[PDB]
Amino acid sequence: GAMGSMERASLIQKAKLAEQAERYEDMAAFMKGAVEKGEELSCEERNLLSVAYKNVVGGQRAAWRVLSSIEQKSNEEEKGPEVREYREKVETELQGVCDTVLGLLDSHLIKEAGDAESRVFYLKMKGDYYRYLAEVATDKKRIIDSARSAYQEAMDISKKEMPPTNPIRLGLALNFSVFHYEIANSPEEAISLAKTTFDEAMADLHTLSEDSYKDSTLIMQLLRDNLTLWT
Amino acid sequence: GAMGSMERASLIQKAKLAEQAERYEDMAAFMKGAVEKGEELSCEERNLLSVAYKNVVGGQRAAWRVLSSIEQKSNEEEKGPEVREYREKVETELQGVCDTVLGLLDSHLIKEAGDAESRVFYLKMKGDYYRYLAEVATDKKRIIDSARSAYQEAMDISKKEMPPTNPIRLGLALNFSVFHYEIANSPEEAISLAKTTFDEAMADLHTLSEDSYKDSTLIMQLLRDNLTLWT
Ligand SMILES: C=CC(C)(C)OC[C@H]1O[C@H](O[C@@H]2C3=C([C@H](C)CNC(=O)C4CC4)C[C@H](O)[C@]3(C)/C=C3/[C@@H](COC)CC[C@H]3[C@@H](C)[C@H]2O)[C@H](O)[C@@H](O)[C@@H]1O
Ligand SMILES: C=CC(C)(C)OC[C@H]1O[C@H](O[C@@H]2C3=C([C@H](C)CNC(=O)C4CC4)C[C@H](O)[C@]3(C)/C=C3/[C@@H](COC)CC[C@H]3[C@@H](C)[C@H]2O)[C@H](O)[C@@H](O)[C@@H]1O
Ligand SMILES: [Cl-]
Ligand SMILES: [Cl-]
Ligand code: NA
Ligand code: NA
Ligand code: NA
Ligand code: NA
Repeated sequence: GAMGSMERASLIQKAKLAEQAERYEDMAAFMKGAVEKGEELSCEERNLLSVAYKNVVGGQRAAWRVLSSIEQKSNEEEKGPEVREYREKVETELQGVCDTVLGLLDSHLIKEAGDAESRVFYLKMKGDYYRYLAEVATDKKRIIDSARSAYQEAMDISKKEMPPTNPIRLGLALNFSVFHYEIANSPEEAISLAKTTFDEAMADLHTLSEDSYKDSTLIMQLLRDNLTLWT
Repeated sequence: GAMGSMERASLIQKAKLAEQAERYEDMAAFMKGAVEKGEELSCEERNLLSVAYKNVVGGQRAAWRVLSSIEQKSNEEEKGPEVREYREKVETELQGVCDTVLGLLDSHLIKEAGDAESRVFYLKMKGDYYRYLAEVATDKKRIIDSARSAYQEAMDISKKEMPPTNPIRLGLALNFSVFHYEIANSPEEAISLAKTTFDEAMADLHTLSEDSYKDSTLIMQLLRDNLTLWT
């Protein structure tokens, strides 16, 4: 790989610089290089990995949605193949990034993660990137099943090993509920998961750390925001 | 080039789609392909070209400024070569984009542009991209002279052939005044140019078209904003 000649510590340092400069493609490349050094990632390093790729795919998803919207309208004046072609171009790029992330998770990170915090983190990521693949799929069924199984394994571990207000547990439940509502045609499951997650976190807030209070209350607010939209 | 197999009209269509999707790197590549078909660009097509590359280089400049700021602080604890290396990486990418734009202007567009509107537009772009090169240069003098000479030729034509409220004339004067203030160590020239430009546009506003009123009043407001900051 192009990062093979750079020190692991230098890759981490440059990932943090790329984050400050909002250079997320660079940031992802540095963190991919770090993962490929073969050592486990720390808590801080996992966050760098997830933020980098979340921002890269987030821009691709937003662009794909704009183009798909134009395409669907155009099939409601004929203007030729260009809209479809360019949507397909963005879609292929998006799929390539998802495949890259899923490859890192499957080749390096999930196998070696034993602590609940790392294992749930990586399984959530796996569910997230299969979900992004599902959004553009038309073996959609197989991709949806892959996302569900990854989220479900993460859920089983998080409920057994983490308190209800743990930010990773909360963010996993948020995204799994969105999967149910938006992807899997299961709005009732989505609502039930979001409500039980929120309610159980409320009663646990008297154990929540000052250092994670900001993250967890934010995610709790996103759960409430979705419940208000869905009900 | 990679766009050589695509119809000119398809490249223009996809540039407009890329703009709607905020995919400016794609947008620039499509417009570069269009320019390389060898035909002159229309007014609308020139705007697509300039917006695409302005957004690409704008993100590079913002990232370069963040990294340079970190670098300059670090030379006020030693942390090794990484900040300099990554700043150099972004800088080289930025210079490559500027060189690409300047190459398109010099190989295709400036020679064939005879109408005042196209010729002033392209000469302004030439000044702009030399200015972006000057911001990171440490043959800085030669680059600064190249920007000044391009802006000056554009200024001479615009005052001879365009009314004072023409948006291209106004935007050229805005950017040349910023060049004087920020690049060329000539704040008094910057202030004088901005003030005479603003004053002469005010007295011409009774000829300004309804269709260009929005563009010109916007640029006039930017001139006033700079005058307020500078005085
Ligand atoms: C490594 C350095 C950097 C700067 C990149 O870290 C970024 C953040 O990383 C931790 O937050 C993570 C985190 C957040 C929280 C919600 C950000 N909170 C706020 O906006 C509060 C208002 C102030 C969103 C991210 O996408 C990130 C890394 C991702 C996930 C997500 C990861 O699923 C695989 C599960 C939940 C959340 C969990 C993992 C959260 O714990 C820190 O705690 C935060 O301070 C910090 O901003
Ligand atoms: C081709 C399609 C697209 C959508 C890309 O066009 C974009 C714009 O292109 C023309 O505006 C150009 C223009 C603008 C104006 C100021 C945008 N105005 C507003 O925000 C008003 C509040 C509503 C900034 C750009 O960077 C662009 C293309 C660039 C320049 C600049 C080019 O130096 C080489 C000189 C001035 C300005 C001149 C050239 C202006 O005329 C239109 O008139 C605008 O409607 C339109 O938004
Ligand atoms: Cl395409
Ligand atoms: Cl680097
Ligand atoms: Na090493
Ligand atoms: Na077409
Ligand atoms: Na043709
Ligand atoms: Na270092």
